[PDB]
Amino acid sequence: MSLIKDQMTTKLHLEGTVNGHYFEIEGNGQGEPYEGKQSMKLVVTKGAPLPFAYDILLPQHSKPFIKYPAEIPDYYKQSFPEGFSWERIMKFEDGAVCTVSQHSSLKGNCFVYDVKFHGVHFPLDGPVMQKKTLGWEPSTERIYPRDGMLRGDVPMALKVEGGGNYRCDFKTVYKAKKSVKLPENHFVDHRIVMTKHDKDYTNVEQAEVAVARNSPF
Amino acid sequence: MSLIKDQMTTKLHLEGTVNGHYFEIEGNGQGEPYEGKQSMKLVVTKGAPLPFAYDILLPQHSKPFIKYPAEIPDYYKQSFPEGFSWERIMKFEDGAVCTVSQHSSLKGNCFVYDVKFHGVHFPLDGPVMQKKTLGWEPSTERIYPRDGMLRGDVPMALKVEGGGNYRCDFKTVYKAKKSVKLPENHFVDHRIVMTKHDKDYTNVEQAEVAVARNSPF
Amino acid sequence: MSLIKDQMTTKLHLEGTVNGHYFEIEGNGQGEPYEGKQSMKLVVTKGAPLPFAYDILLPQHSKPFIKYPAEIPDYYKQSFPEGFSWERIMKFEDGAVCTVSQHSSLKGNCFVYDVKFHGVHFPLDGPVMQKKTLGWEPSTERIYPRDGMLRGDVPMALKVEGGGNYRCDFKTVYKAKKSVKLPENHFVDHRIVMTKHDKDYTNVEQAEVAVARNSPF
Amino acid sequence: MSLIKDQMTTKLHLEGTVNGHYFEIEGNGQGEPYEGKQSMKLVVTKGAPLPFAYDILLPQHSKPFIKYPAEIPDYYKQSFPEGFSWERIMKFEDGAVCTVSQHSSLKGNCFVYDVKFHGVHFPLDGPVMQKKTLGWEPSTERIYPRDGMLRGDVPMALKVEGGGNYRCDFKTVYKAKKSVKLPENHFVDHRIVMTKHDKDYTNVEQAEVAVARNSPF
Repeated sequence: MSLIKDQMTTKLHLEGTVNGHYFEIEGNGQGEPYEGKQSMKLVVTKGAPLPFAYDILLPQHSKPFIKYPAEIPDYYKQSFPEGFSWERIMKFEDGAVCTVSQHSSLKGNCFVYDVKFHGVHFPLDGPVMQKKTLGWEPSTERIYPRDGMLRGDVPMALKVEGGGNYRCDFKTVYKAKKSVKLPENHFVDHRIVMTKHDKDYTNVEQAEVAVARNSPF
Repeated sequence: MSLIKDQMTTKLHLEGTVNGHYFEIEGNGQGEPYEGKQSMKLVVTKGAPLPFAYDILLPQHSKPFIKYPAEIPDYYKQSFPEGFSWERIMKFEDGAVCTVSQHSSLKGNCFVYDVKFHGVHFPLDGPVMQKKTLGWEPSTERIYPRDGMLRGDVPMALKVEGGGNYRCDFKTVYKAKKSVKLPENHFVDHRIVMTKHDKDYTNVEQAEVAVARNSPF
Repeated sequence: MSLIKDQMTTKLHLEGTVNGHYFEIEGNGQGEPYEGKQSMKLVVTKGAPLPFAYDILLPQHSKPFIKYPAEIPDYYKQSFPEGFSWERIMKFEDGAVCTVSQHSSLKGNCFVYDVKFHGVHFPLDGPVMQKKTLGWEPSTERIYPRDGMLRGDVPMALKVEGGGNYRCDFKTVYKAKKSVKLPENHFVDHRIVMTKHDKDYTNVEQAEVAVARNSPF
Repeated sequence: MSLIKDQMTTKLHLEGTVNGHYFEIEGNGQGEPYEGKQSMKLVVTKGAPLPFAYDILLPQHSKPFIKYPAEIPDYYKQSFPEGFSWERIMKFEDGAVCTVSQHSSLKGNCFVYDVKFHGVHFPLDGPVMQKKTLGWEPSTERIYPRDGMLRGDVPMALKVEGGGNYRCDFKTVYKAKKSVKLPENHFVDHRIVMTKHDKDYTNVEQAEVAVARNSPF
């Protein structure tokens, strides 16, 4: 049994291959699950320095930290202690594709994250391989039940040098390891920021605010 | 020169072909452009009764009726009197595709809409050809400048009999016929409802509320 | 009843809208249905001069003219006299989409073609709107039965100025108006050429060779 | 320096995650590079028994074994001894996506393959998770130069129980580690067969024939 506390930690291990380059990342974070706020500090422990834009990894580093109104079932918080998995397809407008798969567990007051990240077909002259990205725009994700699990659809946008953007469609499927009450269609408004980085992004800190809601009308 | 009034009318002509079936629709509507509210009454004048779910047409029937905060440039309202065009790709999760193209002009206090609608690859046993849809869910559309024009990305969801949904990605490009001040990235929260229909949807009434905003945080 | 002759004519009417520009094309052609060879002469009768690359239209101008080995059922030839319809999605690598829908009938020794063509999201600086295309490469289309009808999948490539290419995925569905014997999986090797054009492509002649086959091993 | 011999061996290591399930495969094979023929024997060494259709892995297990006519440059054979990498996107018609990335080297007369495979969004009731596949159909892949590298586009089809198929678009990019002469547009006709398997596919043998060609006309 689990009663998620108003303060919880995170621990993350990510294995990635992007444009054939292997890397590993170790994360340690903290947040306020009921407030929809969290931060994480990350270290590239294998494959540094990364030859691609670190920004593509930010949204792969924590679904228990969404502020859910009492009226919308909280699929993520209800899954504990057994937890859940998620899988994501990232379709960039220049033909690049990432696939992501993730397991979320709970050890004491620490959520434990195990991530696989695979990125292919990044154009060598593109914003990702040329490291010309400048963080994600805020987003609104549609969350809805399907096939006894939960899906999330969000059109994402990376800021790029020159002041334009670079679009990526996220399709995510979230799977509880135990029976939980499914919500109805709703939305999550997100904002993810890289708060600090060293020169080659081997050391990064990032934060997210995420709040669930119904349509305003 | 144009000063859009707090009450304006709409007039629409749509030509469509879906799964090889030709049809035409005539619309007459009204709304409050600065309040983000409008309604329209439609008549299928050629190709009735429609052999497919009328719901796929609802979002092709009016961008001047978005409530824009003073702080976000209103691309649509600024385009008048010359107006704008839009083009949309609708990618359904069962492989069906619609393409839409539209011209918007202004005659007196009446916006005039001229629509081309093309739908292909609807599965014969699918919710659209089997008329098992039950209206659109609310949505949040990302609006952002690109290539001197405006784009909108929104993951849409049709309710279907049995209580599931049926997803459609909209990609829209909006093109002013004259120079206008482009906004920055923002969002439009939408809700579109079919308020009334006769038995075979030859006579439909529909309404939309649409409000532009920045991220809440 | 129909016995397709070793020489047959074609007559075509196409209505199109590309990047919001309306046009109509009238075609008259001829070929050798059992030899897989045909030609057609086309006139842009409305919307001339076309503001986009004519090449995108070539493959929308004739499935009875495929050389079918006796061992593979000929879905197209068997459909006559009632004929068939087809619908196509064209996904270009720069995000442009065309939808195509078509009816094929037979009047005497003349196949009669009625086409709807809709093209959206062509980038204004792209090879199509900048008329920098230099014809299609040859192709191999996979033909296979599904849902009591016939599908064709072919990765197409347009030659572009500078000597590169520009890819387009075709997904086609072919629907006989009467019961016919479905083939098994097979291939059609194609080559389509624009044999002549005037300066603004208002007058075009084109030819196709198409031969059905099994895998060579 | 390398002179590829008329008989060569293969050795392969693959790491995979499909629907969150980790596995590893070890391969040993042999073929006739100039004849376009090869075979491989595989062992699932971690993650056995696989909970998904083994068929999705067959085309990730060898580009030096294509019969190239003298008139078409052989990008793969020319890359040795330094070799090449490839990256693939597999888009299934039911929304599942695999990403694949690969390094090919040469040690003595043995090609050495190092593969990463990531599969997400396989529907739990789909042919892959329900192990209802019955091998790949033959295919024709378009091979063409882009961005100083080589691309391959092929619409693939998996046979499924009941006698239908299940389509997957492959987009592959091939990157030589050294300067080589690029070919022009051409085709590769393929046939891949699983020649033997034990009950849970922990032990598999497979073979491929692949021949490059120009258009027949």
